[PDB]
This record gives sequence, structure tokens and C-alpha cells, in this order.
Amino acid sequence: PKWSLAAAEALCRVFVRLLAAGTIINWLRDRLSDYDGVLLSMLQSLAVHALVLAMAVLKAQAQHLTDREEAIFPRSFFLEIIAVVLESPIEHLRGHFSENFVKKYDDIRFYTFEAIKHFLTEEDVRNNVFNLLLSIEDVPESNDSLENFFIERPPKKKHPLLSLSQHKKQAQEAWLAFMHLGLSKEQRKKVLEVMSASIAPWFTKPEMLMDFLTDCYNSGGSVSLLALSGVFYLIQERNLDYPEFYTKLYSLLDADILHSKYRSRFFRLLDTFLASTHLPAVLVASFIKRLARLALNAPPSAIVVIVPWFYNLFKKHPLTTFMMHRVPRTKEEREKLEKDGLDDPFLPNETDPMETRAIDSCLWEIVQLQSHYHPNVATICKIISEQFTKQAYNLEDFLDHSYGSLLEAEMTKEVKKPPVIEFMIPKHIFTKAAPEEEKKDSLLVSLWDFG
Amino acid sequence: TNDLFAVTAGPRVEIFSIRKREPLKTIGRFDSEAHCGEIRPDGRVLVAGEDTGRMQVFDVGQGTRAVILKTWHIHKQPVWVTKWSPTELTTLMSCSDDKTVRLWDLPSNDPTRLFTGHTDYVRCGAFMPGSANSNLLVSGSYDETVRVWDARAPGGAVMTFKHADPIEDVLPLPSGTTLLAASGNAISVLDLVAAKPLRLITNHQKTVTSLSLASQGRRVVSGSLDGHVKVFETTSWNVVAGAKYPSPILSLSVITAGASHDDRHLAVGMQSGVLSIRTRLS
Amino acid sequence: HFHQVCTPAMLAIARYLGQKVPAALSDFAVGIYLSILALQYQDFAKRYVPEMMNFLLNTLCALAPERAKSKLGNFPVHEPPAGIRIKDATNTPIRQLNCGDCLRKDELSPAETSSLQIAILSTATAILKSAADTWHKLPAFIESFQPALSVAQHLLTKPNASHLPSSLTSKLNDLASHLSRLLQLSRLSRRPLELHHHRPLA
Amino acid sequence: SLVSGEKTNFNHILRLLNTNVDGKQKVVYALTQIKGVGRRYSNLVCKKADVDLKKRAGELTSEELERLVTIIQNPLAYKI
Amino acid sequence: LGTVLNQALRTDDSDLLESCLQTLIIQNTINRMDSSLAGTLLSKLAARMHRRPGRAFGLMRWIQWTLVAHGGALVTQPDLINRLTELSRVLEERSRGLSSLLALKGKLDMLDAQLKYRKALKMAG
Repeated sequence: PKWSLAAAEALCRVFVRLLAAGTIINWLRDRLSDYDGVLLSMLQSLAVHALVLAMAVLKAQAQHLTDREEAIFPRSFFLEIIAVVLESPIEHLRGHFSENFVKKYDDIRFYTFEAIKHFLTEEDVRNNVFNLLLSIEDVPESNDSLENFFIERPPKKKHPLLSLSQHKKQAQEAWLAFMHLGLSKEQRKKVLEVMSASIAPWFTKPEMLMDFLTDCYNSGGSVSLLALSGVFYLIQERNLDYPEFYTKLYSLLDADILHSKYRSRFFRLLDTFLASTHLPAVLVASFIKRLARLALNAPPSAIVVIVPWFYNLFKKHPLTTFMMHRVPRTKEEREKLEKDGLDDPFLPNETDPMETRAIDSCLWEIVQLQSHYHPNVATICKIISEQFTKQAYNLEDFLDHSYGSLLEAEMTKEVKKPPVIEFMIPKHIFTKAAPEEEKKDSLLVSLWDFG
Repeated sequence: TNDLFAVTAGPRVEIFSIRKREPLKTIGRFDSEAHCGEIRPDGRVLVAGEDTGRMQVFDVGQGTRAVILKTWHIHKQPVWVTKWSPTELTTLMSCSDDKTVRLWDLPSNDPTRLFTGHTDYVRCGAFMPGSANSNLLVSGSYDETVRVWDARAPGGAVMTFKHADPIEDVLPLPSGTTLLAASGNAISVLDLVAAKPLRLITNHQKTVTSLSLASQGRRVVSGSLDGHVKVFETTSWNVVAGAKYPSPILSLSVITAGASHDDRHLAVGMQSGVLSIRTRLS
Repeated sequence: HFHQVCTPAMLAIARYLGQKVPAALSDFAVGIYLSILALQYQDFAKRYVPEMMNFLLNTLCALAPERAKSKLGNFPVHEPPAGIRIKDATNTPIRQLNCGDCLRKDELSPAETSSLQIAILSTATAILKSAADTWHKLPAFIESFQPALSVAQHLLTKPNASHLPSSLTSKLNDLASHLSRLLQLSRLSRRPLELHHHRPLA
Repeated sequence: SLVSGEKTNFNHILRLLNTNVDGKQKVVYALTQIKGVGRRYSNLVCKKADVDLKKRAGELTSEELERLVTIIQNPLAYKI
Repeated sequence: LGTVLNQALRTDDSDLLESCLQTLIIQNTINRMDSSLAGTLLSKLAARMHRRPGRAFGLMRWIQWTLVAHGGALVTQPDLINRLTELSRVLEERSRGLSSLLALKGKLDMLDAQLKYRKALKMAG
């Protein structure tokens, strides 16, 4: 049906020419109606070029299916266009549609959103429309930042298409109706990731997102860890607060969050959350102690981020430095401590960070963590140990670091500087006893049966 | 009868006019920050404290006068509140960052008295108005502890109260008997003749920032991070009036004009770098 | 301090030993394997593997006689997916592990599973002894080994002694006693930290 | 309990083209702090830079920092 | 919008109230809201009612659903019948004209008809 393709495009050509030109007009529009049906089939087929013809005929219809100078276009026709392209399983059709016009044209964007409204009001298709919702990313700045229109920049000077608020309104409604419909777990987490960057900036009012977000934030777990981003976005923009923010943060940080994948974003948020200024010392002390105690079991790809942030916080809050260099003031206490060794006054698993006695503890955890196996990590603990020189450490060079980064680092190291080996290697490498060599057996061999 | 009031915002202060409502003279001799800049009850002295720990005191006439009278460099750690004794011209309280509040005499080169007892940062304070409230000093820490000392016996506080929040502001009353503490979302009216907490009041979401005495010692405006200004009467403490500001606020004051100290105008200071003045004349 | 070849080996060890929630007892076995590898790495260079500590305790609770109920260390606890935990098989005695246990068998006979789990337990028990013996220094001893005691007494609970053999019982009892001894050692010897006694420049 | 310290971190040694050390003093004094640069020369380049003299060194966004860098790089492309 | 209402009511906001009241989810919010704040909400909504008598169509449905969900919350804290007192006083106001408002309605629905009809003559003629 490539000849059918040629017939279709030539029919579009003669159609736009007769529209640019213009008891008979009834059949003259009968032609266009049946051609719309033809184009339904031809998009249900190449369907990308069929889609090109469809936007062309939408253009010609909007241009001259009226007596008025204004360009109304069939929202209904566009609606079934949207219906067929969203039911179609062709990712390439959807991509060409999104990139070519939705990421290009604002008339398309707005009327697209409302077409989505109508169509959703009347699962895999849910995934498709969700993909499209995610595919719209960029929020324009202003009504003069709209500044490009597929058809008919309106001379209304008050038009909904001229007012950014309406496009934000329509996309807002789209997201509202979609979450009102319901969505999957994976859809939920993808939203919760990309929201504050690309979904929360779409709302004329994000307060229902404040609702939904603090619900999944009070839910708990990795979803709530993702929810932190959104709730911070909202408390920053429109100061609708959570009740107990810092105590929530303190108990929120837990065992596995360092092992979570999104700790990078998490740490940038926490960098703000202690970049605040109205913070009491014992609160930031609590966060210090808890983070050291979790660093005792952390991955090193986290510890590399963990340490320089402490250098920062120590630089800002000198009433934390007492956990680094702590003198017994009194000889009486010196007697008491040399007699009875020290117990940690800090309370693990205490809820309120403003009451955990992190003050009067020490960073035994990190000074033991100096004796890590990994050398760069050990040096970074030495940075705490050594002296206070640099005014700050950025973390941006530290973030997003993984075992992958460490392995490619050692890989991209030189092929070989001439290395060293171990001399006088014993022969009884798998021998169980060797009672005649007097060298004690490999612990692995003693605890492993090889036979 | 002045035409002056001070704003402290960043590495500088900007002495403003009440009449013209204009920043008359900026002073940018501050190194790092400037946590409180207040003028002596003359109208000729501005004192202010930087963030390295020095506190500077310098003279200003009406305008372009910044002669640095004295500097003190004792705390080695930022000072957040230096305030004049509203009677004596020569004494000022200074609550630092570290653990300390202390009274300075201007001619003296070492602080007159030092009061301790606080355990966290200390970041609000005031003197005690009233006649027999002679040398009586009140401070709120971040440590959920407000303390009042007498200067006569520099022991601990004579009185202390524990809240559940960081106490971010405080003010006494010109009756010299009762006192506002401001902490979290929760203000607290207290007795100081009986050391008995009268009543907690919470009509804000977020933490408050600042309280301001008003018209005739008869009302108090409060200012909170809720974008919210809310003024109460001092008899029942009901929410009497208030408004909203488009950015969460940090400082607040009404200020009076002249004869009998009718309130000339209020101004709020928001985190968004914006100093809003609402004025009324008569 | 640092090697071109010896250390990336340790890094591969650490990636496996930190990551990979175990789906099978074969994963458990190779975890035991790399744990003792890293022990033979940081012998007499007393460096430290939190990956090994948390992985060992994670395995120790994943054998789930009754349940990881509440507040068992700070190490990330995960769920034994396929019934991969011990039953009341207290009669299958102890044994030493073989490399064939690095093979997957979804058709495994349950008595072999019981014996293999018990052998894994005893070997991890030995690993605990060795790691404590080599890490009695290193001031985070208390905060690193207190969870081991916690897991130990939790497994010493009667709903776990029901499934446990008396051999492993005496094992972990020895563990608790020796570990409490070294804990008291650390507690009495522990001193606060004074790092910035800096020498001023002339 | 949460106030944005988005401006507090400015008392630090700034790196620039030749000297890697320029502290917070003032816009004109930091320009003269850069080697070879005159004081009135600093006046000229900042009043072309449209930056406030009241602004201290480090009170400036990276955009106008590198704007000052390119307009000290080429003093001829902008007229003088 | 439940926490939004909670925040806005207890902080006695104006424009937050406007934002959430411009707009189902309504019902969900009234399920999930609180009690004492809902009574204060009732008070200021009777206030808006008294201030401009323009739309009833959302806000009556709102207070409907308040008395749905936390109706007995005023039974729980029943000192605020003085809040409930004025609503009687408020809703007796809007009943006023109804005592003869229909006497308007018919003679106007009268002249409706022939104006429809002579119009319905008009394209026919």
C-alpha cells in the first residue's frame, strides 16, 4: 500500500490547496469526513508519515473550516487522534509524536492535555499515557515565553492560549486526573523521582501533591526517601510545612538508606537541611553521631561522601568540634577514667535528636574506620584526623560514586608499575595440617574441607 | 524624638530614616555577618556584632558618620545579641554563640560580668524593664531553656524555664511583671513575680521568629515563618489581627513616632531579601 | 598500604559481599568464602570490612530459626525468600563445607539443606571468633560487636534453641563468653579522643 | 527551624585567572588585587560590568564572575 | 488537600483557603481532615456565606460533607453551639425571600414561554 501512501499524501496536498482556495459544499465536506476516516486507518497502519499528513490536515482545517478570521480546530478530531496514538503499541509513533510536535508546539501541548482529559474520562494504555506525561518536561517561564504557536498566535491578548496559567492549569488537571485514576508502584516511584524537577513545577497549585506526597512520605521506606525531594520542594516554594521535620529526618535516616540507590539526591537534600542556619548544636551533633554509627557499616562509596560533609559541618558549627578533641578538664575525672574506661553517653535509638546526648561523645567510629581496607577511604578519614586547612570541601566531585567508579579507577591506572610479590611462599597451600613445617595452617584450609 | 531605626541584613547594616523611610547610611565594616545592630537610647551610638566573634561599637550622628569607637574581640565565636540597658547608657548585654551572656561597660576593656548556665547556642535576650527590675537579664537559648539572672550575685540564673522547642525569641513587658517567650510554634506567657508559666499559646504552624511590643505596651505583634504576622492583646491573648507576607519572615517590628509614642509604622523582614514597610500617619 | 592488583581483588570481594541479597544457600556459601578471603587479607594488617561484618550478621539472622523480630544490629536485614532458614533439625550434625556448595540445586533434599545450613552457621561462628580475635583493638569494637552479641543471644533464645543443635549451642555460648570478655576489655581500656594536639609553627 | 543559608559561604579564598587567592574585600579592591590591574581600571571595568560597587567579593553569581573574567580577558572587544 | 486544609485552618489563612476551595477529592479531604479545625472551617464558611451570596453550589456541598464526616465532632466538642448558633441565623437568612420568591418565578416563566413561542414562530415565519 505504498501507492495508497502516495494517494493519501497527494490527497492531503489537493485538500490543503482547495482549502487555501475556498448544494455542493455538503459533498465538499463529505470528502474531508471520509478522509478523516482514511487517516484513522492510515495511522492504524508508514504511520509516522501518516501522522505528518494528519497534522497537515489539522492545520488546513483550522485555517479554513470557518468564516471567521479565528482558527477553531476540531478538538473532537484531535481527541480521536490522541485516542488512536495512545492505544497504538508503536513506541516509534509515540516518540515521533512527542518529540516532533509536543516538544515543539504549545497549541499541540494544551489541546493535547485536554484531549487526554476527555479520553481518560472515557492499563498498558495507562503506561503509554504515563510515558507521554513524563515525555512533557520543560515548563516555560512566561506568557511571552510561550512565543511560538503551531496555529494562530491569537490577537486576543488575554487568551487562554496566551496565558501560561492556563497551560499549567490543563497539565495540572492532567496529573490530577491521572493520580485520581490510579497508577502502579513503578509509575509511583518514577513520578516521585522526576516530580520536583518536572511535575511539581507544572502546577498552578501543588497542594494536592503536598497531600499525596506527605502520605507516601509518612508511609515509610524507599518511597518516603524519594518523597523527601517533593516535600522539600513544597516547603521551599509555598511554605506549607510538615509538623516535625527534623525529628522526622533523624529517625528517617536508618540502616539501609546508605545502601539505597538514591542516596546521592538524598545527600544533596541533607546538605541543604544542615545548610540551614537556625539549627541547635545538639541536633546537628545527633546527625553527626548517627551518621558515624551507620558509617561503621556503610559502603565506602558512601563513606567517601560521608567524610567531607563532616569537615563542612565542623567548619560551620564549632560547638561540634568537642567530639574531636575532648580533654578531661579535672584530674579527678582523669582518675575516674583511668580507673573505669569510658562508656558512650550518646543514646542510640533515641527519637529526639535534640535530646540524644551526642554532645560529650567522640568519633571513635570514624577513627576506627581510618583502618579501612580501601586506601583512598583511609586517607579521607585521615583528613578528619590531620588538621583543619581547607575552607571547605565540595561534595559534587564526591557524589555518584560507586564500586563501578572504583573499579574503573583502578583499571584506568597504569597497566603495571613493576609490582611486588611475597617471598618464601609456603607449599602447604591446601594441605590441612602440615605438622612438620611449624607454620600454622591457613584458616580457610582449617575451616574448609577440600576432598 | 528620633528619626532613626536600624536593619541588619548580611555583611552590613543600613541605618534608615523614619521620616523619609530611606536607608540613610550603610555601614559595611562588618567582616562576616552582623547578628544584631541596635542603637543606644541616645540616638548617637550603634553597636553590632560580627560573625568572627568581635563586637564593634561605633558612633553615628544622624547620617554619614561611622567612627569606630571601640571593638571587643573576646568571644572568638559569633555573637548574636548585644543590647543596651534601657536605663544606663554604658552597659550592654551580649549573648554569644558559645555558652555565654555577659555585661559590658563601654569604658572597660574587659567584660563587667559573665553569666553562664546555658548549654547550647544562645540566640535571644533582653533587659528587664521596670524600676525594681534593675539589673535583671533574660535570655532564651536554643536549648529549650530561658533563664533570668540578677547581676548582684553572678551565680546561676535566679529563674529558669524549660520548653519543648528551640526558644527563638523573648520579650518582657513594660509592666515589668510578665513575659513572652517564643519557641517553635508556641509562645508562652509567664509570670516573673511568681515564676509561674501562665499560658501556652499556639496560633502558628511553623516556628515563630520575632515579637514586638505595640501601641502603648498594649499589644504584641508576632512574626512567624508561616508568612504570618499576628497581633494579640495582652489581657486575654486572642488572635486579634494580622496578615500574610509573600515570603517567610525573619524579623518584625512596629515602631513609634514621637509624642506619646503612637506607632508610626511597621516593617517586616523576609528571607527573600525584602524589607517591607507598612506606614500610617496622623 | 596500596597495591595495583591486591586491592582491586579486595574491591571485587567488597562489592559482592556488600551487595547481592542472597537468593540461595550457594550465595550464602560463596559469601562465607569471600568473608574468610578478606580475613586472610587483613590478617596482621588490621584493616576492617564493614561489608563482611554486616554480611555475616545478615546471614546469621537470615538462617531465621524463629524470626528477626526487632532491633537486631544496624546492619541491613533482609528476608529469607524461599524457606531458606533452619527448621527443627537438631539431629543433623556439624560438618565442613565443600566447593560443590557453590552450585545451585532447587531440587535439594531438605536433610542436606539442614546439614548445609548448620555447617554454614558453624563456619560463620568460626569467622566471628577470628574477626573478634583480630579486632579486639580498633576503638569501634563496642559498636561493631555489640550487634554480634545481640544476634547471639537472640539465637540463644529458646524458640531458636528448639531448632538448634547443642554443638552450635556450645559454640555460640563460647562466642558470647569470649565476646563479653573482649567487650569488657574494650570498655575498660577505652579513652576519649584528642586529635588536635597540634604542634604550632615557629 | 529551617532558614536558607544560600548566601553564607563567601568568606573564602577565590581562585581566578592568575592568582588563585582573592578573599572577600570588595569588587574594586579584588580587581586591583588581581595582578596588573589598576584601581581606576577596576572602576572602569566594573562600571562596564554593571555590577554594584556596594557588592562585596563573593556576593556575585558565577555568571557575572565569568563575565568579569571575559571582560578582563578582552579589554578591547568592549570598547575602552 | 487534607493537610492543606489542616494547615490553612489552624493557621487561619485566607488565600490558602481560597486556593483549596476553588475546586470527590473534596470528600476524601473531608474524610481525612480533623475535628476542631473543621468547626472553625464551618465558622468562616458561614462568614463567606454572609459576605457574598453568589455561589452555593460548591460550598453547600462542602458543609454537607462536613456534617457527613465530622458532624458528630461538634457533638464531641459541644461548647461551640455558638458556632452552630449563627448558622441557623445564617441559613434562616437565605430562606427569607422564598416565602414569596416563587410568586416571581411563574409570571417570569410565563413570559418565558411565548417569548420562546413567538421566537418559535420566528424561524417558521
